[PDB]
Amino acid sequence: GLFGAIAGFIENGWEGLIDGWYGFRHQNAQGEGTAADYKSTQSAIDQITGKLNRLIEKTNQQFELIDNEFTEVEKQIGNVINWTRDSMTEVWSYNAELLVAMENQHTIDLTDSEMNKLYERVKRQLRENAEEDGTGCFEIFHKCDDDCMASIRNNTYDHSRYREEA
Amino acid sequence: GLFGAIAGFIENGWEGLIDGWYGFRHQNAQGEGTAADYKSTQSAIDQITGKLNRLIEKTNQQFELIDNEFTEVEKQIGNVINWTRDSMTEVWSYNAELLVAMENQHTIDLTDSEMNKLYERVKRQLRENAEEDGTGCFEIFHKCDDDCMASIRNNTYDHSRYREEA
Amino acid sequence: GLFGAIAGFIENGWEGLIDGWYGFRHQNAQGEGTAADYKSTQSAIDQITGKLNRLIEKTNQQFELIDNEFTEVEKQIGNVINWTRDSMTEVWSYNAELLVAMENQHTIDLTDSEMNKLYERVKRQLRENAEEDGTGCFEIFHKCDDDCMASIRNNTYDHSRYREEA
Amino acid sequence: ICLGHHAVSNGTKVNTLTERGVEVVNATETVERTNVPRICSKGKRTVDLGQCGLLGTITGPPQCDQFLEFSADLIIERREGSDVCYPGKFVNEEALRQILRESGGIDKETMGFTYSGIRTNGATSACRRSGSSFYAEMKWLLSNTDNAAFPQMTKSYKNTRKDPALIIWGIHHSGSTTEQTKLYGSGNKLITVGSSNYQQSFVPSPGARPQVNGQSGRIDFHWLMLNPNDTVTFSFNGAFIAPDRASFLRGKSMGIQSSVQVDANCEGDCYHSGGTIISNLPFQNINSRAVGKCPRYVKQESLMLATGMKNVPE
Amino acid sequence: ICLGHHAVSNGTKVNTLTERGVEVVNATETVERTNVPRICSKGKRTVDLGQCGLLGTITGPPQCDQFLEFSADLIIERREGSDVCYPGKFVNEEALRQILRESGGIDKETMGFTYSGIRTNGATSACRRSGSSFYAEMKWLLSNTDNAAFPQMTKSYKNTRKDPALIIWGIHHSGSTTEQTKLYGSGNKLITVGSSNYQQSFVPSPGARPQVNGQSGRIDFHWLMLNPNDTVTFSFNGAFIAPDRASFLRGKSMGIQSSVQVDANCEGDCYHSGGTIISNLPFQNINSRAVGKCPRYVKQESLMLATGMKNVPE
Amino acid sequence: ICLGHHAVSNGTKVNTLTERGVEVVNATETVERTNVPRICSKGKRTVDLGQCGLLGTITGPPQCDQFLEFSADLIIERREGSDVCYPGKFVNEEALRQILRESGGIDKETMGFTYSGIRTNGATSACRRSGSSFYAEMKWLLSNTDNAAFPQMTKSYKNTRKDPALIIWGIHHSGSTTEQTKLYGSGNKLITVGSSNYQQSFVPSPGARPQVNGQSGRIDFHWLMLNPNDTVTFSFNGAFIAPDRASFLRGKSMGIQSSVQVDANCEGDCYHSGGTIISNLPFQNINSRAVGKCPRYVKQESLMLATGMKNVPE
Ligand SMILES: CC(=O)N[C@@H]1[C@@H](O)[C@H](O)[C@@H](CO)O[C@@H]1O
Ligand SMILES: CC(=O)N[C@@H]1[C@@H](O)[C@H](O)[C@@H](CO)O[C@@H]1O
Ligand SMILES: CC(=O)N[C@@H]1[C@@H](O)[C@H](O)[C@@H](CO)O[C@@H]1O
Ligand SMILES: CC(=O)N[C@@H]1[C@@H](O)[C@H](O)[C@@H](CO)O[C@H]1O
Ligand SMILES: CC(=O)N[C@@H]1[C@@H](O)[C@H](O)[C@@H](CO)O[C@H]1O
Ligand SMILES: CC(=O)N[C@@H]1[C@@H](O)[C@H](O)[C@@H](CO)O[C@H]1O
Ligand SMILES: CC(=O)N[C@@H]1[C@@H](O)[C@H](O)[C@@H](CO)O[C@H]1O
Ligand SMILES: CC(=O)N[C@@H]1[C@@H](O)[C@H](O)[C@@H](CO)O[C@H]1O
Ligand SMILES: CC(=O)N[C@@H]1[C@@H](O)[C@H](O)[C@@H](CO)O[C@H]1O
Ligand SMILES: OC[C@H]1O[C@@H](O)[C@@H](O)[C@@H](O)[C@@H]1O
Ligand SMILES: OC[C@H]1O[C@@H](O)[C@@H](O)[C@@H](O)[C@@H]1O
Ligand SMILES: OC[C@H]1O[C@@H](O)[C@@H](O)[C@@H](O)[C@@H]1O
Ligand SMILES: OC[C@H]1O[C@@H](O)[C@@H](O)[C@@H](O)[C@@H]1O
Ligand SMILES: OC[C@H]1O[C@@H](O)[C@@H](O)[C@@H](O)[C@@H]1O
Ligand SMILES: OC[C@H]1O[C@@H](O)[C@@H](O)[C@@H](O)[C@@H]1O
Ligand SMILES: OC[C@H]1O[C@@H](O)[C@@H](O)[C@@H](O)[C@@H]1O
Ligand SMILES: OC[C@H]1O[C@@H](O)[C@@H](O)[C@@H](O)[C@@H]1O
Ligand SMILES: OC[C@H]1O[C@@H](O)[C@@H](O)[C@@H](O)[C@@H]1O
Ligand SMILES: OC[C@H]1O[C@H](O)[C@@H](O)[C@@H](O)[C@@H]1O
Ligand SMILES: OC[C@H]1O[C@H](O)[C@@H](O)[C@@H](O)[C@@H]1O
Ligand SMILES: OC[C@H]1O[C@H](O)[C@@H](O)[C@@H](O)[C@@H]1O
Ligand SMILES: OC[C@H]1O[C@H](O)[C@@H](O)[C@@H](O)[C@@H]1O
Ligand SMILES: OC[C@H]1O[C@H](O)[C@@H](O)[C@@H](O)[C@@H]1O
Ligand SMILES: OC[C@H]1O[C@H](O)[C@@H](O)[C@@H](O)[C@@H]1O
Repeated sequence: GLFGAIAGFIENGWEGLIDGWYGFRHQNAQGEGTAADYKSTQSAIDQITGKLNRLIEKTNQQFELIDNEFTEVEKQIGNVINWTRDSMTEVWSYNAELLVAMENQHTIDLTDSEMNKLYERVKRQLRENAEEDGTGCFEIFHKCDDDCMASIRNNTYDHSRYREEA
Repeated sequence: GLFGAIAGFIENGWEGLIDGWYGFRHQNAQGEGTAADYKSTQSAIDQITGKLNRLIEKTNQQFELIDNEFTEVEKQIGNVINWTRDSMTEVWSYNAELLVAMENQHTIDLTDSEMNKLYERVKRQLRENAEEDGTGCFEIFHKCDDDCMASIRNNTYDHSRYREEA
Repeated sequence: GLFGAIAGFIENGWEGLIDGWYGFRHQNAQGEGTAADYKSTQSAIDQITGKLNRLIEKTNQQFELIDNEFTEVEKQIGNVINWTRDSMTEVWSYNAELLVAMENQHTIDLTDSEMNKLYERVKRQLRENAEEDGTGCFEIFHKCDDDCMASIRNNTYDHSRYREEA
Repeated sequence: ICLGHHAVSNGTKVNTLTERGVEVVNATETVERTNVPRICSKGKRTVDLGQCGLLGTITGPPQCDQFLEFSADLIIERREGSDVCYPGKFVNEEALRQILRESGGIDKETMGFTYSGIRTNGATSACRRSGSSFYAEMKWLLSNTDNAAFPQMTKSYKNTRKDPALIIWGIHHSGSTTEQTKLYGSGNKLITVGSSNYQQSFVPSPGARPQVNGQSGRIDFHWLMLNPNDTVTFSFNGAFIAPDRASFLRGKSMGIQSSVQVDANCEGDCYHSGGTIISNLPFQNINSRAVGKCPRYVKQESLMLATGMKNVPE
Repeated sequence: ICLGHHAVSNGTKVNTLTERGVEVVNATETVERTNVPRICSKGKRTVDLGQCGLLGTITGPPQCDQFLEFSADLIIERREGSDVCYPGKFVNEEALRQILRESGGIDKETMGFTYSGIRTNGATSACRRSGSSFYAEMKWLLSNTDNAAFPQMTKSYKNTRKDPALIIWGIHHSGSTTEQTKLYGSGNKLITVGSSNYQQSFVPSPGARPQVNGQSGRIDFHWLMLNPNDTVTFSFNGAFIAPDRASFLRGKSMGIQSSVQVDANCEGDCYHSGGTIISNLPFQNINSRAVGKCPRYVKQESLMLATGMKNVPE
Repeated sequence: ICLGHHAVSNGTKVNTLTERGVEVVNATETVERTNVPRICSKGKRTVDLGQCGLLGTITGPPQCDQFLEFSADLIIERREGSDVCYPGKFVNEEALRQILRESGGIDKETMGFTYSGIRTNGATSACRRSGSSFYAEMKWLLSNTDNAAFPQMTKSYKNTRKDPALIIWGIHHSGSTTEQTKLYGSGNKLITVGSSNYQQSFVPSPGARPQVNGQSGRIDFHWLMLNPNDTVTFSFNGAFIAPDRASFLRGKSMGIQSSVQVDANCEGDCYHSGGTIISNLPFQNINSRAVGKCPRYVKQESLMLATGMKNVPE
């Protein structure tokens, strides 16, 4: 992934996070907790649903047939016709494989981005109240209770209130 | 945008910044001010002008015509010809739409990057003399007068001189 | 480059780094030293070797020939055949140039990423024991001897041990 | 607090621009392979020609009495279809099939041809009907008495309608010069069809030939498309199988070849010999000769589109 | 201090790989739609065939006396063009048009054909000129006296030039066997044209036929391309319309069909029936049959290329 | 400590989506230009027709006695190849070449044709062999005594094998009506070939004609493909050049045209007139008419694929 986030400085993903695409997993004084982040998730989904839509379109182009399965057409014209059809088949097959191969590349990268987008959100948010370890976790330098951990999630965490106290 | 900059952690753009593509908007002791950044702007423009150029090329390929608008050619050969022409039309139309759709995706992302490129420039520049809020602003921890704000623009700001004093 | 790393906030590359693609160049108390980073390098190479592979495939599609170099076929059918062949030639030429032009764009960007990937690795690693100047160097706030500089390379540097002492 | 992303135990393999067979959290096909073994005709005006040959709908052989004037959205040819009675062939046939296939159907209207000094019966057991007869939209102009002499005859029609007209005519090829100077007069027989942008001439080729469907002679049909206000002229002296009626296309329609049953319960726009390719995907690997509004035919059996991040199991 | 980017009130919608109709700060067309209703011929050597039929420039009908030898870069056929005099047709015509269209023009040179015992007049009111005559680059070899007898005649030419030669010849189709055994001798008439890589034989088909432009007979022209140093041989005994001169291509040129006026003020390389597509864009939605150096024809009317960041209004 | 990337003094220029001629640390071609001036036939069963014309392998001219039944993977036609003896031509030839080119080779089997009251010699100095003879897989059915009379003769064959059969037959075109009523009887001659899905009829065209390879007459060969269990019927009365043997395709094979030597040391699958394009690259700029499994032909001479980061010299 171009952003070094997914399949990067975040080792693996969470198989228990069946709530969304991304999410927060904290470990405050009391107990832990793992909640998905609606914001980022929908952003990716929507976009990906985008491509899929872009790809499922109507070729309102109608082709009448020119061959004949019963009673074959003359041989000279026949080979020319098929020589043509195959050339076309060679082309579309090539296109078909490049589109999908290309699209996918982008798709995957598209997530890194979103994942990375979130991370950078949390960082800048916490200002100078937490440190960036490297595994994707933010060790908060102050008792961040459940109401607090979540405070960060719904983007309401006001570093200042706990600035000095950090 | 893959970089989460434009249409991201920078809410909207400035409709008054008709000077360049990107730029700095400060609010020092005295008065504010809004100046475009030539560096980044030209970088993007140039590149985008690049694609446009890449796309406006000469198909030195000349095709003689094989049909006939007055006096129609035989029917069998006629349908084959058109069956062919349409197949070609179906292809080019597909290409034409993928190129533009694909190019554009990239184009847009290309800006995020440049915008983000700038931001990261300003950050690393200011070293530990300012903080990163999140709206894309840098609250300088020291009277950064007009000569100072600008000092940052033209990349000459020497954090050290104001290091302690921050 | 979309990441602003290569050909960006890292001015030029090192012509003496013939060991790998990326690498570390330090200047500790004693002497300096320049060692390539296997991790990042292989990551890029592998991927790029990927495309090249994707591009070197077998068109198991066999076309019999329909023209005649000795004894030319009838004229009407002849022009149609060639009108077709050229149209196909126009197409493949277009594809051939877009693929390469497109692939390349991506390729280059692919490195920025990897380079940037590394840099962000070193940063987050050093935690708050070093500062980010901007030329791509990390001025360590503590005697980082050869064993130390390298300590960072092989990702084993434990900021804490030198935390206060920084 | 930490932030991450999801992942499943068994991902799905796909192909990237840089890798091959990478597991993503989830993908979806792109090349249709499912086929519906029926001709989904719901809502479409269908006409299964059956034992009638698409071309036979223009001449009039027994198999086609029920199709001399049909209206349709979807026409269907069956391998059992035949456009013939008396042994013979249709010169430049596939072209005619391509036209009628999209004609929307045909509409007959006499040629206004009346005759004198000759007979107009001319039937044959090869064209069995009501106990031995001839085509239908045709008339086998015959020389009155045996070994008689067919006149300098000339007949002409003028398409006075907005759209062009399909005009047919056949040339009879007796199984011998003896049968020829019997049915029609004697000597050289010349049939010349001419119009504004057309002008050929035909000559009978009477002589030994196999005996298909009881006859050794042959009647080959010819055809042109008469432009609006244009006039067609026939100049013959025998061996000419005259056209009693012209034909006009009703409008849009599509023709297919299938060996599969019609089904008015499902809907399709991409037909082919063995069914209908019902899918909204861009590519298909079912039949390269499918017609209508279809997905492009490719070689690959499957090209999977990632619809999720890369999958990283614990 | 803060840093941002620009934006406008009314952006421009475009299509991405992931979205549809996204506003960017600014885009630009990609599919040309503007057409110039004239044939931009500035700098090009033009020849508007007018009432002359491109093929008629080879035979020599009155409409083409002014085009029997022309030089050009751009040739132009008009719907009013006709390559005929005596009613008739050019066998395998479109092929010949395709050749002459790029011939750069033609250059005539006699065949060196002289005759004996026959006449070489043979004119017709159908080919009106100076008060009744015949083609021009032709010679209607005729039997001296009426009902006479055309000789075993044989004529042959040899292209002794670097480039191949275009050789023509016509077969006359009298309006009756009586007119035939009059103009030429009597009995079977056989015209056989042969060359290194060519060899056909033609036979007249005299008989009833409409009366176009005052004649009921027909003269159909035939043609082959004579290779360098090769020799063409004509073996006939009448009904043969001989070629007085051969033709050579001058070199490059393009042929188009238009119904629009010529204009030497503008320049174009992409012509088509109704104008010139003057544009540097890659795609066009104007005419799918445009020719020359054009932009590829597509279906879409507009495919907009973003030339700016995404637009985010305040 | 600092971290950077590599770079070289002289990079390699490539084209991006946004720039043109950017230096990257290293690239690699994509459009093959190297050609091997030989026909790399290693491992393939090859047959260089040489002076024998691919079509001549079906009729039997002297040049082809050694190729009347050949097996192969790769067939090769040489410009010096000829499929003829007696001057003449093969009607609808290129089609036949396209078939035999992939036939894998041919396998002969008699037609089982025996005759009566006529001769079966008919030879010619034009078809020199062992001192004057005729084709080989043919039989020039001739009228016993001079000016005699060829009988109503009829011969028929039935392909009783799994795969279809190639059936040939020729029509002789004497150099005069006199030579015709000599070799065969007198009067109209009609040759009618008929099968399930075939049915033509031919007529000789005897008359003046050049004298190629010592003869002024001409024998033109005709052909059809006989389906399994189907039966072909020949109905003639002279001027017919009968088929002594039928042909069957052995299976896969490819045919090429080259003027270059065969080489069993190298291996290729992409042949063309002047060599073999041996490469694993996707595009080639060598020959647009190359055949087999080749790289797509493009216009560009070089399309370089970056295989390294951007190059930034100190
Ligand atoms: C693609 C298609 O229409 N199928 C036909 C198939 O029925 C037949 O076996 C073969 C040879 O006739 O040609 C095609 O493969
Ligand atoms: C694309 C083009 O050349 N236009 C012609 C148009 O003039 C005509 O109405 C139609 C039927 O003849 O065929 C094409 O649409
Ligand atoms: C691409 C190819 O097969 N080469 C031929 C070349 O030999 C010849 O000079 C020309 C005209 O005959 O046609 C093609 O260019
Ligand atoms: C005359 C002939 O070769 N027929 C084949 C046909 O059997 C085949 O289905 C088609 C492609 O599928 O290619 C055609 O060339
Ligand atoms: C013989 C025939 O069908 N003519 C049409 C022609 O009118 C039309 O313009 C062209 C595509 O535009 O397709 C051709 O098939
Ligand atoms: C009949 C004719 O024009 N022959 C040319 C041939 O010489 C040329 O090689 C080919 C493309 O290379 O295009 C064909 O049209
Ligand atoms: C095995 C599975 O999970 N199936 C779902 C599928 O139903 C859904 O259409 C697609 C996109 O929403 O995501 C897949 O993962
Ligand atoms: C409405 C408008 O602003 N028009 C300009 C146009 O003149 C210019 O060619 C293009 C690229 O420079 O940018 C557009 O925004
Ligand atoms: C001039 C040079 O350095 N040549 C090498 C080449 O041998 C190698 O195949 C390619 C990819 O490994 O990288 C190139 O730089
Ligand atoms: O496979 C499609 C189809 O091909 C035809 O040629 C025959 O072989 C059929 O029996 C078969 O069903
Ligand atoms: O529309 C292009 C053109 O098409 C032709 O078929 C006729 O309908 C013309 O009158 C018309 O101008
Ligand atoms: O250039 C390829 C080939 O083209 C042919 O037309 C002739 O000109 C040959 O002499 C030449 O070798
Ligand atoms: O017609 C298609 C093809 O389908 C196959 O299943 C068989 O029934 C064949 O006999 C037939 O030819
Ligand atoms: O019955 C299935 C199929 O079998 C094949 O062998 C042929 O006989 C076809 O005509 C038939 O439709
Ligand atoms: O020729 C093109 C076409 O243009 C249209 O504008 C009309 O003038 C038609 O009569 C004509 O056929
Ligand atoms: O006058 C415009 C145009 O009108 C059409 O109806 C036809 O008559 C064309 O020949 C003519 O050019
Ligand atoms: O056949 C290909 C072509 O190759 C060239 O090198 C010359 O030898 C020509 O005479 C020949 O025609
Ligand atoms: O000898 C090379 C080449 O020269 C050309 O001029 C022709 O004569 C070819 O037949 C020959 O093969
Ligand atoms: O397309 C409508 C109209 O187009 C042209 O004017 C001609 O083809 C007319 O016959 C037709 O009615
Ligand atoms: O039996 C599977 C399949 O085989 C071939 O493709 C044809 O005979 C088809 O008609 C048939 O359905
Ligand atoms: O292309 C130049 C040259 O090519 C080949 O040698 C032949 O076609 C020659 O007739 C021609 O002069
Ligand atoms: O009138 C608009 C346009 O309509 C049709 O496309 C044709 O008749 C054209 O010639 C004409 O210019
Ligand atoms: O493909 C194998 C098989 O396919 C169909 O059934 C027919 O074409 C058979 O003649 C052939 O043996
Ligand atoms: O001589 C270079 C090259 O020129 C032309 O392409 C042909 O004559 C080739 O056969 C020859 O190899």
